[PDB]
Parts: sequence; structure tokens; C-alpha cells
Amino acid sequence: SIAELGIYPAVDPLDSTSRMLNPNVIGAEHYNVARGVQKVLQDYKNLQDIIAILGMDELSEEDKLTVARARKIQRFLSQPFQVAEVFTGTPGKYVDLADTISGF
Amino acid sequence: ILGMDELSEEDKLTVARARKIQRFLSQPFQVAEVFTGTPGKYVDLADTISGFQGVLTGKYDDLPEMAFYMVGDIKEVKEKADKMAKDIASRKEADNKKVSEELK
Amino acid sequence: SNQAVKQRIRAIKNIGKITKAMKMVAASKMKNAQIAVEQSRGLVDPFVRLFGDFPAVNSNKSVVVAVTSDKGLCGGLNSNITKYTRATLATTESEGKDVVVVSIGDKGRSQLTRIESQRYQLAIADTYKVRVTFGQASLIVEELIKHNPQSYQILFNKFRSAISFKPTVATILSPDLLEKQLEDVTGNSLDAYDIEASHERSDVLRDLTEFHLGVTLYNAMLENNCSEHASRMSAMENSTKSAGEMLGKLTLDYNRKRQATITTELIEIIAGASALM
Amino acid sequence: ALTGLTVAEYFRDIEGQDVLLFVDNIFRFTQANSEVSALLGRIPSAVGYQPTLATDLGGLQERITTTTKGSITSVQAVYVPADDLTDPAPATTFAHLDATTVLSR
Amino acid sequence: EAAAPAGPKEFTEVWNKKAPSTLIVPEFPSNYTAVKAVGEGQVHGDAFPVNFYTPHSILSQAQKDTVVLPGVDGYFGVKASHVPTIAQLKPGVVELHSGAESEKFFVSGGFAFVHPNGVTDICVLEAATLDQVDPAAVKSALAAASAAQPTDEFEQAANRAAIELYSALESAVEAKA
Amino acid sequence: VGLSVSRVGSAAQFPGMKQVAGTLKLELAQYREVAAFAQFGSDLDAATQYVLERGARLTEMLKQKQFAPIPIERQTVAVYAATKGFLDKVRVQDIVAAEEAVISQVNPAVFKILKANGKITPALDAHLKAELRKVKLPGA
Amino acid sequence: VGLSVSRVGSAAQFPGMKQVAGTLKLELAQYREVAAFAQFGSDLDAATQYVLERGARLTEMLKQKQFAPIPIERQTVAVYAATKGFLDKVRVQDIVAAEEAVISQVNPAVFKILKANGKITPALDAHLKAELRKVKLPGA
Repeated sequence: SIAELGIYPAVDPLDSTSRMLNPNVIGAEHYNVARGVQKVLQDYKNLQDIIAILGMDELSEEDKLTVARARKIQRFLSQPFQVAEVFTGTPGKYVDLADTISGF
Repeated sequence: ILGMDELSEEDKLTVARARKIQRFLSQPFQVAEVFTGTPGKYVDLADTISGFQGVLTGKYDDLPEMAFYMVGDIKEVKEKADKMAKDIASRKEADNKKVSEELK
Repeated sequence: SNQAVKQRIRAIKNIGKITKAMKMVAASKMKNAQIAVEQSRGLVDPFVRLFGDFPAVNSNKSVVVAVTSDKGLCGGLNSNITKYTRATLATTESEGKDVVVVSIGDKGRSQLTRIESQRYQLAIADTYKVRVTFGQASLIVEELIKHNPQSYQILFNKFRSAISFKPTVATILSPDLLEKQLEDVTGNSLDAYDIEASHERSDVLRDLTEFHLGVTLYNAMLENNCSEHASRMSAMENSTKSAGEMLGKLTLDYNRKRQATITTELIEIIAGASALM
Repeated sequence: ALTGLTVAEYFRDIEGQDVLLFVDNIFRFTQANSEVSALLGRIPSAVGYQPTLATDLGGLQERITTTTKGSITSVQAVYVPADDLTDPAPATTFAHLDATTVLSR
Repeated sequence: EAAAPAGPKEFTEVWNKKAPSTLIVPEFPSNYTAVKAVGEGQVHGDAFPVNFYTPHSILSQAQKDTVVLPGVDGYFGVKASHVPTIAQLKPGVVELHSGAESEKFFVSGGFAFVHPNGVTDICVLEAATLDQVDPAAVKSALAAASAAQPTDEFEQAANRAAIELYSALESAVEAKA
Repeated sequence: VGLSVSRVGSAAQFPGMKQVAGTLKLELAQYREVAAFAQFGSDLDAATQYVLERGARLTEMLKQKQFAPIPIERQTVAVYAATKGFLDKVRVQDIVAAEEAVISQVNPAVFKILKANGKITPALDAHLKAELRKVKLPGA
Repeated sequence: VGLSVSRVGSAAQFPGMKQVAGTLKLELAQYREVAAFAQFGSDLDAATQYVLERGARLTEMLKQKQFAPIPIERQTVAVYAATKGFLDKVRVQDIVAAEEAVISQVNPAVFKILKANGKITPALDAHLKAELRKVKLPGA
């Protein structure tokens, strides 16, 4: 489902787990942004069954902000790979850890 | 789920036409008339093509759905559609003037 | 193919809770907007016991309004108004009278054009977004007064209860362009009253019919909003019924597929083991 | 369950009483006989059950009857496997049942 | 001159000829009013039905014995079997009396009819009780309303209505009983 | 009735019942059609209300009690009195007593003529239309 | 919570926690019945909105933080402070900080009484109830 949207790498953000996701291992500033990104991508999925039916006409100016922020997060998890220059068009990006922590 | 009240007018047109061409594909058989009672019809291929083209283009949107049910060709749709309409009035005057009183 | 059915049960169950939410939403909006509907029902009465009810009058120019809903799960309310639009708009036709048709609500903009497209001039929409106020109905009356017919027709649904909304045509005649001309019998019935205006009677009726148009338009689009909410409450009542009977059929067929899956995998395992022993 | 049946059948046939038998979870009787049918190397029937499911159930339930001496009335707790009444263990049990008393929360 | 005698009954009869016959007759505003003008009665001595209405309220519908209406010629009063009237009201105090007790609604203007059957229908837009106005903001606004005096007769007519409503509000708030 | 079928026994049944029951199959067919259209009651055509009332009369006619089978002439007359008029006075509840009143109050010679002849002759149709008018229906 | 049961049940619960969990599970049952309708916020209901708001409070109560297990008197003081209403003021997304704002600010002599007596007596209920209003919750 992530690949048919064009988000590449099509990593399922909720379903991908690690044992390095403890706050006493990778710090709290990494842990809480990862858990916050996961919570926003999860309640977006809980809203997504009603966006596909009703269409963002009721969404309370915070759940509308949830949908917008989660669409920004969903696009921002995508990244052009250095080995996929043959596939789509793009030069590949190496992203450091502090840069993606600050960005998300 | 949502009924035909939620459809587009294009969708309502294709639902009406498709119900008419669903009923028009049905046909009385000559071998089925001993238990259905309706005499069967052999529909020629030219009549089939012409009738289904007319129901496709919208030449017979004036006719109801049940005028197409269990008829041979498109002459009989218009015959049955006149007959269903004509009856819509004739439902009585079997009150007296019988052949079934005591001295007939 | 056994996971297509489980996700279809997922789809039907989420649809069936969405429609059950929207039923309660429409029921919640129906009670706290009935407290504004039968408040405004009173002011329509002095104008009908003063001016009377003259729907079939031979107007030269007529502006007919079909006030409908904006959102679309109302369930055949707006289509019933679109058919009573032509049903009451062909009963005016006696001498080739001019008619302007006007729709209040987005779902009347799409539906009158199928039937009367050359006689369409205005679409008022986004009217129930915040609420309905009398200044709003006054502005809609102003833009219906920019071109000035001899009669007005307003088609809406009278909110009787949460069950019945039997639709209503309310008629408003221009001041002496036809209204006092419909009042004169062996004299007149309007001449009983002492006009206590500043200027003449021809201007007190000019102000009085714009006030009657504003009151009728306000009450029409308030009654139509409350009947819309009750029609949606009755429309999402049948949607959860349909999404429950479809769910029950799908649950039975899933149980069949579950049993057949266990039997076929078991027959495969037994046939594998029996080919060795 | 056959041992409880024998204790009840003595009160029916010798004492002449209206006995009550309580088979607590008739489904566990079914599941136990399915296990002993699987362990004796028999091919399982539909969904996963013993091929003799109807007769291994009917051998128990047909001894619960009214004789000319007395009767046995059986109150059997019924578990429905996947909330599926068309599963063969409750569909075979419900052929034998004369009443249900559904206790509700 | 009145050669089209319409009504609910005539529209019912003609509408059964041009519409399809299965459609029930559309309702009319006459069908929800039991009170008319020419229907004689509803008087019963000293107290008369006062239908004080509003677009967003119904302020009174019970029978009262005397109503002071602020018409454009000046304040007048309505007793029971009054003459039929169609009175345009200037912004003033509609006084409802039932005896010694008086409730004073200051309205925004809008018409007030007295019918032949003695029913009176006061029909105004903003009809506030005079309790809920403050005496400070009226002259505070009239000081500005006496300043912006343009040649734009739309804005000048709005200024005229502004100074006249504000002056009537002031003269009704200093003159309490 | 929409799924039950018997094609080899058809045109091999009781001739009076075959004369009466084609109208019954057709009226239950239209009852199934208008119950397939309106499973909720708010939009009444008053001709759809007619086929609803006739279908509800007939499905009350065909339902019967246990361990008491009826002879075929007493079923022919009972569905003759229902596929025609003769029962629209009775509302929807008292039809089970109405058909028992019809079987009881009809002169039992016409059952012998219907059994012996095989079908309703026009003399028997005349006497049957006559005899179904002097019947005291419990819905009155 | 809907699918997790205990066939032993509340006979083996901490008393005092049994005083508050019995209404906690009822409030969470009502919240689960009205759940998934919280996406309708602009579409407010004013009787189910209270149980929806309090259910969103209480699901934020029972969250924990990975190998910091809590002693039972601190748990039932937290379920008291969330159940009886002393955290109805605080916004729904900082109740996890309002919980240790209750645990660390209520003086720990209460915990000794609730552990040693093993129930919330009114002699402790009045003192704990007074101690639950002088907490400096992160609220506005």
C-alpha cells in the first residue's frame, strides 16, 4: 500500500519495529519524535476510513491539521535512493540522524 | 448501502439503462411454456442487435423496467409497455351483467 | 481470496459505524435546530392572515425558489423538491408567463438544470454552514428583488415531525403589481385597515412585501434545514440496516470459507502423510 | 460424560426418578472424542472433527431420554467455537437440543 | 379585476390536472394557521390576542388588554375592538400590559397590524427588553453618528436611521418609570 | 415461493386448483416485487398498497396449522375465495377465522361437485360466486 | 479492554482498587460503545461527549513506561484521581504528566495508609480528597 502511493522506500512506519526504540538507548529527543510521528500516522489511518467516504468537511480544525501534518509526514518519510537513479529520476540523498530528528 | 438517491445523474442513467438491458436479456423459451405458461419467442439476431442498440443509445428510456421482462424483441417491449399502461386504469366493471346468475 | 472477504467485512463494518455516527449526528442537529424552527413559524402567520394565499395567480414575471440542502446524504429530499418544482411550475403555465427559477443549496444547483436550464438564473449556496440568520435571508430577498417579478414561489419541506416533511409552496405577490389587484372584491378587503405609514399605501405594501419575502425565505430555509437533518437521520437509519444485513451475509460466507479452509488444509496434510505410510 | 450418564441411569432405571444430568461443556466432550479419534489414526472429517462425530455425540445423547421408569433431563453447557453456529460440533449438538436458555450479561 | 381567485382549494383542483396524480398536494402556509382576519370573534371583552413576533423568537402570544405601539406618527394604543390598522413602527417601546404590570420591549421598528377580528400582530426584527440595553453606549455611539455626515445618501440615510434610533433609545432610557 | 419449484408435477395437478392458483402465483410474485422495492413503509402508491393488501391476505390464506391436512376441494374453494374478492372485508388478522368460516358456511354439495368433476364448471363457478356472498365473515 | 477478561475477576483484586476499577471499567465500556465517533467533534452531542471526553482521559491514564512497574497504592491513587473527576480539568494530551503530578505532590503518608489498611476508608477518603485538590497539575 505504501508502494502504490509512490512513497519509496515503502517502509510501513507502524509495522516496522526495532529493539533500538527505547528512550534509554537512543535518547528521549529521538524516542518521543518517533513515537509522535507514529501516533500522527496512526490516527490519520483511523481518520482515513472517513476521509474516503465524507471528504474533510467536518474535521474539527485539529483532525484536519492531523490529516495535513500526517500527509506531510508520509511524504517526508519518502527519500530518493542513490541506487534508484536508474528508476525514477533523482540523485540519491544521505540524511544524517540529527537532520531527520530536527526535520520530523 | 446509500441507495439510488446518492448517485450521480450519469450514474442514475446507467443504472436505469442497465436494469432495462438486464431485463431485456431475459427471454421466454418454447420448452419452458409448459410450466411457465408464457409462450416462447425466437428472437432473430438482427432484431437482437437493433433492439439492444436502441436501449443503449437511450431510444427507449420512456418505457418502464418491466416492459422489457420476458419479451421477444423491441416490438414486444412497446406492446407490453402500452398494455401495462392501458391496464393501469381497467380494474373493475365485473360487478353485474354476468353469465353466472342462477338462470343463465 | 480468503483475505479479500476479511477486508470486505472490515470495509462494511467501518461503513456501518460511520453511518451510525451520522445518524446520531443528524438526530443531534435535528433537536437543537428545531428550537429555532418553530420559533420562526409564528411570523409567517400575520402575513398570511393579512395578504392571503394566492399560488395560482396569473403573474407576468415569476421567481420560483426551490430551497434545498447543501450536503448530500439527505436521502431523496432534494429530488422530491426538484419534482415538486416542475409539478408546481407547470400549474402556473396558463398564458406563456415568464419564470425565473432559483435554487438555495448546492444540491438544487445540480438538479434543476436537468429539467429547467434556460430558466435558471441564481444559485445561493453555503447557507447552512454557520447557521441561518435573518440578515442572510434579507440579502437573498434583495437579490431576488433586483429583478422584480409579480409573484414569488418558495418550495421547501415543512418540518412536521421527524417522520413527515410534506413539502410546501408559499406564495408572495408584488405590492399592487398583483397583490391588491387580487384583493378587490365589491370594494376591497385591504381598505378595512388604516394605513399609518409615513408615505402612501403603495409604499407601505412595497416595504411590507419585502418583509414578507424575507420572513418566508427565512422560515423556508430554516424548516428545510431541519427537515434535511431529520431526513438524513432517517436515511442513515436505513444505511446501518443495509450495512448490517450485508455484514451478516458476509460473516456467514466468511464462516463457510473458514470451515472450507480448515478442511482443505487438513485433507492436504492427510494426503501427504498417507503417501508415505 | 458416560460415567455421569451411568450414575444418572441408575437413578432412572432402578430408583425410578426424574434425574438431572449436567454435562458441563458438551463441546469439550466433542473435542475430547475428536482427540481420541485423531490419536487412533482416523482421518478427520469436516472442519477438523472426528469422522464419527454425529454417532459419538448421539451415543451419549440418546441415553438421555424418558423410559417407562423415569427420565433423565440434561442441561448441557454449549460453547460455540468461532461464534459460528454452522460449525459441525454445535450444528450436531443443536439437533439433539430441545431448549436453549441463553444467559445474558 | 380579481379574475384569478386562487387559494389552497383552487390550486388543489387545478394541480390535479397538470402534475402526475400520485403526488399529494403541496402544503400551504394557510394550513398551519387557525386564526384569520375576517373570521369574527376572538375578542371576549377587555383582553385581546397580541401576537408579538420576531424572526428569532415569539415574545408573546397570550391575550392582553392594552398595547402601546410606537408608530411613525407617534405612540398609539390598542384596546380590544380597535379599528383595523397597518401601522409601520418607528424604533420605540412596545408596552404590553395585563393590568398594573407592564413589560417594556424596545423594538427596532417593523410593522404592527390590527385585524378586523381584533387580533394584533406586532412584527419587528430586533425586539429587546429594555432591561438589556446599556445607557452608556448609546450616546457613545451617537457622538460618532453625529460626525460621519457624508454626501452619500445611502450612508446619510443610514446615519439618519442611526441618529433616530439612538435618539429614541436615549429618550426611552432616561424616561424610565 | 420465489425459490420453491415443481416442474414435473405442474400441469399434472388438480384442474380447479390449476385454474385458481396461477393468479395466486402471480399475485404473490407481485407481492414479492413490491416488498423487494419497499422494505420500509413510507411511500404508498395506493395501487402498490392494493397489491400489498392482497399479498398479505393471500399469505395469511396459505398458512395453516399442524397435523390437519385439507382436502383439495376445500383448498380450491379457499383460494378461490381469496384470489378473487370475498375477503377484502376481512383485514389482516381474522383471515384464519375467515377461511374457516368460508369452509364452514359454504354448502357442502359444491365440494362434492368440485371433487367429482375435477374443476370448476361455469355452473359451479356461478353457484360458487353465489355461495361466497352469503358467508358471515368475522371481520365486519 | 473489551477482549481482556479474568474468569477469577474482582475477587482477587486489591480492595480500594476494587472501589474504583468497578466504575472505571463501566466508564470504559460506555466509552468503547461511543468510541470511533470522536472524529465527530464539530458534531457534538453533549451527553455522549462527556463520556467520550472522560474515556479519552482514562485511556491516557493507563499508559505506562517500560520496566517502571508501579506499586498498587500509587496505581489506585492514580485511578482515584482520574475516576472521581480530579483530572477533568486537564487537557487530554498531558495526563501522563498529570499522573506523576498527582503521585509526587500528594504526600506519601497516604500511601502507607492505603497499603496497610488495604482499602479506601472514608477516614482516608476525606484526606485523599483534600489532598487531590492542592495538586499543581499542568493545566489551564
